[PDB]
Amino acid sequence: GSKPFTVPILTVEEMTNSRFPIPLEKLFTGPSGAFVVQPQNGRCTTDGVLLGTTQLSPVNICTFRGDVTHIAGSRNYTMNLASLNWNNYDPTEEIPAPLGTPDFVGKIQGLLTQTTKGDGSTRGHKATVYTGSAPFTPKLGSVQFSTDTENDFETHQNTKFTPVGVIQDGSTTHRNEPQQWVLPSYSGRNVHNVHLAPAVAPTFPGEQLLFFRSTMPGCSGYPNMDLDCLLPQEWVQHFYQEAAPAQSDVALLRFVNPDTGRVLFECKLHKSGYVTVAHTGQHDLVIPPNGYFRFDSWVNQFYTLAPM
Amino acid sequence: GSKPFTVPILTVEEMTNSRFPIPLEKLFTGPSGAFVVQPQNGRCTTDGVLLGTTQLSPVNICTFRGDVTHIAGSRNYTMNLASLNWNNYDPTEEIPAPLGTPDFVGKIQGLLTQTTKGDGSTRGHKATVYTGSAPFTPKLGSVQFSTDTENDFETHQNTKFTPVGVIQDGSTTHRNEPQQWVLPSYSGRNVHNVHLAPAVAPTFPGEQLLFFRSTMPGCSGYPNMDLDCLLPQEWVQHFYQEAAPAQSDVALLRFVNPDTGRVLFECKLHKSGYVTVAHTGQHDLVIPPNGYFRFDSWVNQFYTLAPM
Ligand SMILES: CC(=O)N[C@@H]1[C@@H](O[C@@H]2O[C@@H](C)[C@@H](O)[C@@H](O)[C@@H]2O)[C@H](O[C@@H]2O[C@H](CO)[C@H](O)[C@H](O)[C@H]2O[C@@H]2O[C@@H](C)[C@@H](O)[C@@H](O)[C@@H]2O)[C@@H](CO)O[C@@H]1O
Ligand SMILES: CC(=O)N[C@@H]1[C@@H](O[C@@H]2O[C@@H](C)[C@@H](O)[C@@H](O)[C@@H]2O)[C@H](O[C@@H]2O[C@H](CO)[C@H](O)[C@H](O)[C@H]2O[C@@H]2O[C@@H](C)[C@@H](O)[C@@H](O)[C@@H]2O)[C@@H](CO)O[C@@H]1O
Repeated sequence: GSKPFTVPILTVEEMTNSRFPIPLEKLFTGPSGAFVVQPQNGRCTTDGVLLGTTQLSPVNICTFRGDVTHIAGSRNYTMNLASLNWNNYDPTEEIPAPLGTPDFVGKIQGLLTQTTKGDGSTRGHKATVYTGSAPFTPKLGSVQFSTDTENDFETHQNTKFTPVGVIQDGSTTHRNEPQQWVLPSYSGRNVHNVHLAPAVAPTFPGEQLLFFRSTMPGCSGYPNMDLDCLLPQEWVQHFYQEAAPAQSDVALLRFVNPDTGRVLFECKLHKSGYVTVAHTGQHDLVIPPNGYFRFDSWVNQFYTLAPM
Repeated sequence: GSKPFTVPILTVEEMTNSRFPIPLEKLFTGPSGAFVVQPQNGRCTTDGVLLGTTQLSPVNICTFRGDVTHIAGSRNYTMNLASLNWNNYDPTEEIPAPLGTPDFVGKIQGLLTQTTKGDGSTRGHKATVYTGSAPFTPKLGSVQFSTDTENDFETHQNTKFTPVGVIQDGSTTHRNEPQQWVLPSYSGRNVHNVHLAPAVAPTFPGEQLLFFRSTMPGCSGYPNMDLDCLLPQEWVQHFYQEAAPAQSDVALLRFVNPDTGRVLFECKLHKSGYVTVAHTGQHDLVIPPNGYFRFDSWVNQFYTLAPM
C-alpha cells in the first residue's frame, strides 16, 4: 500500500548541483574513508524530508539576503540576515543555519545588489564572502562581505548576494581552497554546529559514494573548483513532491543507455539520500548523454552490487 | 489511452522563473492587448516540446559561454560563442538563438569568469551585455560584453557569463529599460528573427494572461525589474519528462488553498504553454503560501471561466 517510488528521467547534464547554482557535468566516484562527508545542501530523504540547510530552489543556493552596514576603513560590509522570504531571521529554528547557506569553507565571489525602496534606485558591486572567517556567523544572523566599494551601499535597504564562483587568494597554495568537505562553523569558531544532516559513507566492502559533480567557476587564483553533491537538486524537488515511502533502506537503481538498451551500471540509493556504487578508486564515469537512472526495486544494506 | 496530465504541486514561491535564474515571487495578471507577448525562454508545450530558445536548466538562463577577444581602446570583449556544452556553435540549428539566450532587450550585468586550461589559473570581472546593441548577434555566434578590465582576460580559453541583474544607464529615464516584452534582434538589427515561439494572447472576452512574476536584481540606475514568465521552469522540466498528450486545446486548472480546502480561482493552461484567467485590469494576485495548482479536466478555447 505504498506509493511507488521513482526518480526523475532527466539526464545528468539536464540537472543542477544542489550545493551551488550550476549545472551537473558528470558522475564521479572515489574513496572517502579518510574524511567526513557531511554536506548540508542537497540533503533529502527519498520520502521527501529535507535535511540540513536544504531548500527547494536551485537558485537560492549560496545566496544571502538582508541589510548591510559598512565597516569603517574598509570595503567590508556586515549583512544582518533576513529569511529567504525577507522576513526577520529566527536563530532558534532547528536548522544549522539559514536555508541555502553555503556548506563548505571557501571564498565565494559574486555580486551584492541593492534596491532603495523609495525611489527604485539600485546598485551592485563585486563581493566575496569567506565562509571560514571569524565573522561568518550565519546561524547567529550575520556574515561579512569584502566588496569593491567603500560608500555606495545604503543602510536599511534590502540587499542580496548572488554567488558566481570561488577564489583562491592570500596565503594558500594551488588548489588548496575551497575545501568542499569542510563545514563552516555556522555560529563561529568556538561554537559547535547543530542540527546537521548526518555524515554519509558506504557501509559495504568495495563500495564508494557516487557523486554528482560540477566545476565551479573560478574568479581569481588557483582554486579547487570541484563540487560534489549527493543528490541533484531536481531529485530533491522530486522526492519532496512525490513523498513516496521507503519500503527498505535501499532503492536499487539501474543506469540505462537508450542508444543500446543496455544497463551500464547499478547503484544503491539509500533512503537517507545518497548513492553508492561498487568500485575501488577515483574514477570519472563515462556516460552517454542520454543515459538515465531508473528505479527497479527495493533491497537492503546487505545487497551486493555488480561491480561498476 | 492517453497518459494523464499533471502539473507540479510546488507552490509559486517554491519555483523558478524561466526567463531569468531567480525565484518566483507572485502571480500577476494584466492586459496585454496593446503589445506582443512573445518570450522565447520558458516556452514548452504541455506535452513536453521545448520551444524558442528554451532549455531545461534553471541556471543556464541568460548565460553565455565561449572565448573572448579584447577590443582595443576599451574594456570591451567580443565573445565567440560555444554551445551549452562547450562545443562549437552551430548557427544553422532551427532555433532563434543559442539556447538560454536572453529574450529581452536590456542591460544585463553579471560576472565574466575564465579558467586557463594549462595551469588552472582563474579570473573574474564584472560585465554587462546590452542585448539591444548592434553587436548583439548571438544567432550569428557573437556578442559583446562591457567589463571592468582592459587586460586580464586571455584569448582561447573557456569563458562564462553568469547573469545577476539589470541596469538602467546612459540616456534612458526611470524604469524605461529593460523592456521585457521586446525581443532582441538575434542576428542584428537588419536581419529578422527566426524559429520563434509564437506570440500569445487570450482569445476570450474578459480574459488575461496569467504571469509568473519575479523581480530582477538591479545593479545600477532605475531599472524596471519586473519579469514575467508564462511557465515556471519546473513546469517546463515536468512537461518535458512526463510528455502527457494534450487531449484538448485547454487544460483546466484549479488553484487550491489547503488551509481552507477551497478553490481560490480557476484558470486555463493552453496546450501550447501559457495560462489565462478571467479578469480585467492589472492585479497582483494575493495567494496563500501553500497554495497550489491542480489539473482537473480538459476543456477548450470556448470554456467560460469563473471570474478570478
Ligand atoms: C582578480 C585579481 O586581480 N586577482 C589578482 C591575481 O590575479 C588573478 O589570479 C591570477 C592567478 C591570474 O589568473 C589573473 O589573471 C587573475 O586576475 C594575482 O595573481 C597574480 O597574477 C599574475 C597575473 O596578473 C600571475 O598569474 C601570478 O602568478 C599571480 O600570483 C600568484 O597567485 C595569486 C593568486 C597570489 O596567491 C600570489 O601570492 C601568487 O604569487 C594576485 C597576486 O597579486 O593578486 C590578485 O589576487
Ligand atoms: C554602478 C555605478 O557606479 N553607477 C553609477 C550611478 O550610480 C548607481 O545608480 C544610482 C541611481 C544609485 O543607485 C547609485 O547608488 C548607483 O551606484 C550614477 O547614478 C547617479 O548616482 C548618484 C549617486 O551616486 C545619484 O543617485 C544620481 O541621482 C544618479 O544619477 C542619475 O542616474 C544615473 C543612473 C544616470 O542616468 C544619470 O544620468 C542620472 O542623472 C550614474 C551617474 O553618473 O553613474 C553610474 O551609472
